[PDB]
Amino acid sequence: DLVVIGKIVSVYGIRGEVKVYSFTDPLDNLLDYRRWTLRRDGEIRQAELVRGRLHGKVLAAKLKGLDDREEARTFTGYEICIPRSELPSYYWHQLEGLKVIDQGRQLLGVIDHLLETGANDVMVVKPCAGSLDDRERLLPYTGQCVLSIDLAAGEMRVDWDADF
Amino acid sequence: DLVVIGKIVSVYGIRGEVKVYSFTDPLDNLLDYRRWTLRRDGEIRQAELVRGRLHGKVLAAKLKGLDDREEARTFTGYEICIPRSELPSYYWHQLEGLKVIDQGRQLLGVIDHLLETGANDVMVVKPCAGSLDDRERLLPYTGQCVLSIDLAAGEMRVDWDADF
Repeated sequence: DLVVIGKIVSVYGIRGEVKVYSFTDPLDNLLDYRRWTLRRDGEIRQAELVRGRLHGKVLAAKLKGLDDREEARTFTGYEICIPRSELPSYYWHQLEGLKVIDQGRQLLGVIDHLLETGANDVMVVKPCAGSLDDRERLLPYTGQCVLSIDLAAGEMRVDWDADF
Repeated sequence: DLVVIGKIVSVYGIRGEVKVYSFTDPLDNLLDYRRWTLRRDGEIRQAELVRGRLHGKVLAAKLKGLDDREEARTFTGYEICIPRSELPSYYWHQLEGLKVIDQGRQLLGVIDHLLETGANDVMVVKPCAGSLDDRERLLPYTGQCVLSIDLAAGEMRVDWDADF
């Protein structure tokens, strides 16, 4: 009952961080799991996430006791796993009213409501008085799109083309 | 029990087609539903899809008896709905071995297997002898990514940045 939330694919920098693709929704949610079960070719192994951040749409992660680029190379190809049970088992109504802001810092609007679609949920983004324009938009609730959600601040960071 | 599979957002051309965002996975799967239940501001209404196609990541759709741009404008803002029950209620093993080809026609590889992630499933794309390069890739199984799947042909069309 191990599910895969990301994968270590290269190194980042020379002080031992690794480059990681994330499979979580929001994208940055991977950084909320301190205890990484790494698995490669049925070789299992444990790691602790000290800290990390996004660089575009990939992540850089600092693992405890991994302090140079050369040891870090050897982490390439490890799936980052966790027990099924450690997943939540958000509400739609918690996302309503969040300001939606694209990677260029443009305010696209506020989430008015969500739609069930038979695949990913869609967020209906309504323009407001400070919005970039007048257009309603419909964004998929996935990590390719939703990068970060801060409920306390009322903000969401997304990767989305405002022309689209 | 109506779910929303897409939305009519503008007109396309002058012969009465409409421009449609799709919420289906694969993106083009919307074109497989002939009978559209259109809903706007709790005003319900029925439409028949004659034919359509993708233009980039939006669709153009021809509806029966909608034959000029000016009537078509009045369709703007209709959600395209279907009964919950008309959704399938693919197998992972059916996607294995499909050739994965990006919007520029580059062969990224074949799907080796799929991963359960706690959010969208991920496709592990392995390079083969005709692949663009040597790199394994990990693509999200969503409509933002998967545009078209043809099992009989053994091909899948995706929107994905091969540099990523």
